[PDB]
Amino acid sequence: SSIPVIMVISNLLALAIGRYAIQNPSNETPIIGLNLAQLVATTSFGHIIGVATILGLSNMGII
Amino acid sequence: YPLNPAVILIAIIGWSAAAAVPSNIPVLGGTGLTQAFLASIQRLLAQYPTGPKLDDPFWFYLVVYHVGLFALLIFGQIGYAGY
Amino acid sequence: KVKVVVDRDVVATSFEKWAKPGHFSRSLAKGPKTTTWIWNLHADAHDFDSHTSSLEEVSRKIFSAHFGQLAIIFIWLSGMYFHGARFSNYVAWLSNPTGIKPSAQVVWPIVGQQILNADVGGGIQGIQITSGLFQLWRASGIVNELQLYVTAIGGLVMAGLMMFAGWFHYHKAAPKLEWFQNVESMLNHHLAGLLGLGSLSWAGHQIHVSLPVNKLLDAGVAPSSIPLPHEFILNRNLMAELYPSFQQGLAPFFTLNWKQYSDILTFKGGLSPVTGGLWLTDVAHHHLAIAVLFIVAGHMYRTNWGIGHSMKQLLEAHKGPLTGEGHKGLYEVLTTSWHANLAINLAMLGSLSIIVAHHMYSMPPYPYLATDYPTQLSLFTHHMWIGGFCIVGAGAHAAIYMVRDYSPTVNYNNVLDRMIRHRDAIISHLNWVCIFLGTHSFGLYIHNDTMRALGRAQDMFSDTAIQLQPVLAQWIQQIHTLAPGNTAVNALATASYAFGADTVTVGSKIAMMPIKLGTADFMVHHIHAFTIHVTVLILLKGVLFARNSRLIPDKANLGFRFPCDGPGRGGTCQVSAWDHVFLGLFWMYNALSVVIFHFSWKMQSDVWGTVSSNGTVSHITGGNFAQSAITINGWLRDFLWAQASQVIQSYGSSLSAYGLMFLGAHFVWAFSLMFLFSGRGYWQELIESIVWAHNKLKVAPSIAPRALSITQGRAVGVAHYLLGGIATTWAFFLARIISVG
Amino acid sequence: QAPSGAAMPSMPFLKRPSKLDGSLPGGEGCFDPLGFTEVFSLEWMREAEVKHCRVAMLAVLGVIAQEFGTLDFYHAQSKLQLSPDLHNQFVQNGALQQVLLFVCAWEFFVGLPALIESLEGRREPGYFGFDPLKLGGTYGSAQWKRMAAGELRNGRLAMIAFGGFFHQQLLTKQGIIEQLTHF
Amino acid sequence: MNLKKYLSTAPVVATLWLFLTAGILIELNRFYPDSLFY
Amino acid sequence: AEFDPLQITSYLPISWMRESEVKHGRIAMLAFVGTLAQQAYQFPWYKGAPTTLVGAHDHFVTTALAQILLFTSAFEILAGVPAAIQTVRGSGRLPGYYGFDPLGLWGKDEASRKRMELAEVKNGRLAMIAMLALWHQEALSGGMGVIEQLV
Ligand code: CLA
Ligand code: CLA
Ligand code: CLA
Ligand code: CLA
Ligand SMILES: CC1=C(C/C=C(\C)CCC[C@H](C)CCC[C@H](C)CCCC(C)C)C(=O)c2ccccc2C1=O
Ligand code: SF4
Repeated sequence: SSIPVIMVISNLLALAIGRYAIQNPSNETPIIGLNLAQLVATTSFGHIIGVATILGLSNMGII
Repeated sequence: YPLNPAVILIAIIGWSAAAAVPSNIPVLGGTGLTQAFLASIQRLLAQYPTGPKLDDPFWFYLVVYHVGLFALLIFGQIGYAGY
Repeated sequence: KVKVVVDRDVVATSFEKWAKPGHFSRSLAKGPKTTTWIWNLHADAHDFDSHTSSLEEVSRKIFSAHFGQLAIIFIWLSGMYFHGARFSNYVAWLSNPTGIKPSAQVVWPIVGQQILNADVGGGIQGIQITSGLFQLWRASGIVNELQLYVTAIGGLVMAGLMMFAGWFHYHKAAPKLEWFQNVESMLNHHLAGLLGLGSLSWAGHQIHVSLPVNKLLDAGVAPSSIPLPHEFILNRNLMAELYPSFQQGLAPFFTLNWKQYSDILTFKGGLSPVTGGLWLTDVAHHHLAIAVLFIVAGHMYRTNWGIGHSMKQLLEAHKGPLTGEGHKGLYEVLTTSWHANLAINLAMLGSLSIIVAHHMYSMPPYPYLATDYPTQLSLFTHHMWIGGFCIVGAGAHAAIYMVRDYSPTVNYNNVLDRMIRHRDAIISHLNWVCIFLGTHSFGLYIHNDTMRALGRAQDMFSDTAIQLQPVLAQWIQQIHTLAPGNTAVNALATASYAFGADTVTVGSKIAMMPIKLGTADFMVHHIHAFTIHVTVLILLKGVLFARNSRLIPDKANLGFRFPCDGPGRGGTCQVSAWDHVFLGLFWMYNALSVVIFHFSWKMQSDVWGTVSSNGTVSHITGGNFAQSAITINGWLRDFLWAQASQVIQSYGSSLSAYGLMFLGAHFVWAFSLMFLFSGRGYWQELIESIVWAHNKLKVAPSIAPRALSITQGRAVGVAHYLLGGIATTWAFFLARIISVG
Repeated sequence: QAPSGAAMPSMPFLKRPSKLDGSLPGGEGCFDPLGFTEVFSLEWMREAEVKHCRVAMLAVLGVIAQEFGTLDFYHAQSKLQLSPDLHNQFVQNGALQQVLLFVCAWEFFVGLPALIESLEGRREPGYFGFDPLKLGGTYGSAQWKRMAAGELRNGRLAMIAFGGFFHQQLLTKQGIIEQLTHF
Repeated sequence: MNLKKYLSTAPVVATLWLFLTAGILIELNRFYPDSLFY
Repeated sequence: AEFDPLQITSYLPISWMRESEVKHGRIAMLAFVGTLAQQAYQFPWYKGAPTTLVGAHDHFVTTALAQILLFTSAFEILAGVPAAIQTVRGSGRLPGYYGFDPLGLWGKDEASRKRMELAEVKNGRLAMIAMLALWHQEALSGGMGVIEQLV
């Protein structure tokens, strides 16, 4: 149950980080305001952060 | 180079507080790095003439502290000088 | 921005130019009037940036030549697999790894050379091999000759494909300069695609083939009775018996329940007590962890989608107040000069070969490698030599960059310019450090020889007199011994038994054990520090003074490779960057000779040997390193004299080829001195008298005989010196270790 | 819809190979999807195809003929013609050693000169002008092209057929005629 | 004709001639081994 | 493109995408009537087969699907790859065109052809959606058939 929640947050944070982090964001996408290339880039970062955090808390017996 | 010796004041408190976090257990204690390092000098200056052996973990608490302190104070110089 | 752009049908496939020796050079195309032309043809054949001024045409030759190199490597590998399949005791060796000597070369019966077909076991007679191919193939899960044959055929098909691709990318579809200058793309692909997917796909082989085959081999199952690799993939129950995690399948990977793969992916450290090799579950996990790192790393650089770093922006950003314009220009340098890139790449690949040598002996990665002492000694020594040659090459290409490709405009107040502007400070300090290191390292041996000769053992630098304990190395050994469960909490055992903890034996033979460092080890380490600092002095001096000195203010105009600027200014022999490389080779030879001698003796004295039923370690040379390796006389007597016994007594045995090659290599070494000590002026004058005799008998050639160029004399000299010197050690080492190991 | 210019007859979606114009006897399809003819000599490839055709055709008929009946003095223990067992026997007999000699003789003294002539462009690939009975007619006629097209179509079929022969015999351990009769 | 010119180049003819020479000497020692005198 | 909110056409070329969509659709369309066929009728050769999207796949993986893979891969290597590469490089071929029309069902003029071209895609898309739904439904009904799904 905790795995999907952390992963969505990590993807949503990476998406929010991405709006400021990425050099020249799109702002031609209905709600997220990133192009597909940038969406894949941020979600990729959100996955790496998500997997690493999840494995961090699993190793510490928190989840 | 602005210098400002207050870089050394931040370098001590900045590293020491970060290094004073409680660790797991072995060859450290669980207290931290500083709490182990400041405990290691306390029981070594108690026997001021007779210095430490290679077996003693003081040498590890020394290197990992200083290699952390020198890192935090060098990156302290660049930050203050080059805003 | 990142695009494929090629020129089509750019060079016709014709034998025309094959029949025109030296077509590639305006100077050589006219053909020979003297024998100098014949040497020049060969010396210049691959100097592509001398043939043409077009960076595009140079780049295209390089890319195509690279395919030629891979084609040859594939023929060589194919050969090794085919010799394994057809002429080896590999299959028999799998059933008795400790008893049978690996052999994959059989000589024909002619002029009595069949004596070299040694009694190696496994129902063949042949040369004992030291390449470690059997240990590699066993780690890969190869159990039969069909698997080796198919790999050999596969190799020939890859060789063919490399040849086609080399031909194709030169003659049919040659990429444009802008293709090659895609360094960001190249690095993303090489990091994520070559290293990342290489390691991922290899980890795949290990988990699916190596792991199950080696687990059954290590349990003692007959290699013929082991299921073929595909049966582990097809039947999951077969795999689930060996590694229960395979019951849960790939569900634990996608759900991040990765601890479920604790059976197949481990952090055991240490070695198999069965094979004396690294646990393959450690290696599979290593390769998975590395693969991820590399695939992630290869997303760093901007290509076609905005995201990623500009290497230009990164370099130009790394600017501080002490280093002027910092790394400004270096992006232009490295995108416009092949030599600049070859300089870096040889330095790192060479340095890597040396790291590989150290890591592979101490953390023996292959099963039954550790206790195959011939293979351990051979692999360490080989990878040391390849590393040494590459590092000297880095010097050569760094200096070629400085002469041919360097511009002051590109390198204006950047780290390269600023280095040139204090070359006197750099070289004076390094010179000093070389004299400090040489006196205080080699001086300790001479002090010791003198004190021992004068009957003053209590005045020596030794473990029993004036001790020089390598306390920092000793302290680091302790930390690495205390690591497992402490600073490496999930590691069950040390990275290496070299640092401390247990003695690992396979049969009676020592695989690895703690390598204790004392006064002898402190002393030889300062010799290594010394020989490396001097080699750096020679090669770095070559680079920083490649273009000019106070002696030769226009040296760049004379070029990379030229003999001198004449006997004036007191004499200017060997001022060229090329001549620094020439001198660098001897010192590299000196440096690495002492490294492999240090290795051979230390391992024989203090590591390798037998452990009895009682459990007492008997080393090959019974711990003589500590008291003998602190004098030159001890090296001469207890190492060279004592250990040469095997190679010089080899006549009339299967090791007689080593005896012959030992003498042959001494001959070639000595022959080299004729070239190094003499000058072509003598030789050209001698040839004049010989030419007279031919003229007298109307048998003088139209291609006028010339003495070798001054530079070729040096090139021939150092090539025979290195061939002779290295091959001598090779024969010494192999005869010694195949006999006593 | 199709591609813009000339399309490959055999594969109407793929563009026609530059060298294959449909004029060759058994190459109306211009069948080269992987584009071998784009990089390799057509005269070489044609020589190879026609050589394989003629070797395969003799070999397919050889298997069938040897299955039906073998000579007495050739004590053939194996009834499987494309088995290692039979091949090995007639290497040791010296039968395949003898035909190797005259095949090697042909290839070195005839086949290699013939190939070099074709690469120079002074010989049509496969032409040895061998027609004693004149079942082709005059060299270059519509009758010759029909037989030339027939040779390849018969040869290509035998080439593939020999694959079926070898592989089926390797699984079943039965004769090609024995397999047809018994399931 | 250009391939034949290449095969007539010093190193190719030297390689082939010394191969042939080595073959003759090797084959003579295979069939007449240990010839210390005529 | 009409409906492309992510703007995938901006990154991969429409010719390549429209090859993929039409390829997917044709596979999905045979797969949908294939699933209804196998769940209804069984061949005499197999007899004792699961007749479930997951079970039938797992059953026929070593034999039937291995042969399908071999001859499906063959087509993709020889026809599918050069077709897909020639379209993007600019041959002028419509994506999906393999010249397969033994009958005259495409139509005449352009209007009737583009309607039949649109028909293929929209029949492909509905079969594409269908095949995703059938896997979800079979998974979360304890391995229930597509006809057995209707109580
Ligand atoms: C198959 C036939 C073929 C033919 C007819 C040609 C023809 C040509 N090539 Mg091409 N080429 C080919 C294949 C071919 N190439 C292949 C397979 C490659 C990939 C390696 C190339 C890559 C290539 C490059 C990079 C270049 C050419 C060039 C040329 C031209 C000059 C070649 C020359 O003088 O070489 C004669 C040289 C040799 C016969 C030596 C070849 C050495 C081989 C590769 C390695 C030998 C192995 C090993 C080191 C041997 C050690 C033995 C031991 C005794 C020490 C000529 C038009 C050059 C040019 O300038 O064109 C304008 C040029 O720069 N070719
Ligand atoms: C995934 C992408 C990829 C991979 C795997 C490689 C791999 C390689 N490149 Mg690089 N390259 C790439 C992308 C890639 N490149 C791109 C995009 C560019 C332009 C920016 C370049 C530009 C470039 C140049 C200019 C040069 C290279 C060279 C090399 C070789 C370096 C020597 C070596 O390590 O041999 C390792 C050898 C092997 C692993 C065996 C051969 C592997 C072959 C080529 C196939 C590998 C990929 C293939 C998809 C595998 C299929 C797997 C199969 C199970 C289906 C190596 C084969 C050098 C070279 O030697 O060229 C000939 C070289 O000079 N590359
Ligand atoms: C045994 C052979 C030998 C020896 C002793 C030397 C010595 C030296 N070489 Mg040379 N070299 C050699 C072979 C040798 N080389 C060969 C064969 C080549 C051709 C490839 C070269 C080419 C070469 C190059 C290109 C360079 C060197 C350099 C050096 C110097 C290195 C720095 C140093 O350690 O100085 C200290 C001296 C020693 C280590 C020698 C003995 C020291 C003794 C044991 C201690 C002092 C004794 C005391 C003062 C004696 C008093 C007695 C008296 C009162 C009677 C050193 C002087 C480099 C250099 O100059 O570095 C700065 C340098 O760049 N050499
Ligand atoms: C065995 C050797 C062989 C060779 C050298 C050729 C050569 C040729 N063929 Mg022929 N062909 C062959 C067998 C061969 N063919 C067979 C068995 C058939 C029946 C299917 C055909 C049917 C055919 C047609 C209809 C046509 C040709 C044509 C040609 C010519 C142009 C195409 C080309 O370059 O092919 C080069 C071929 C090769 C180099 C051999 C294939 C090599 C691959 C790598 C083998 C393995 C591929 C793969 C694993 C196969 C299975 C995959 C999957 C389907 C299971 C060329 C002279 C064209 C022509 O112009 O005729 C005059 C033409 O229209 N071929
Ligand atoms: C010995 C020596 C020579 C003399 C060596 C020469 C000229 C090289 C000898 C050439 C060898 C023998 C090869 C020539 C062989 C021919 C190609 C013929 C081959 C015949 C068959 C084997 C095919 C120098 O010219 C020289 C120059 C500068 C510094 C030192 C020296 C030096 O030490
Ligand atoms: S001795 Fe030789 S290298 Fe030295 S100056 Fe004279 S010619 Fe030049």
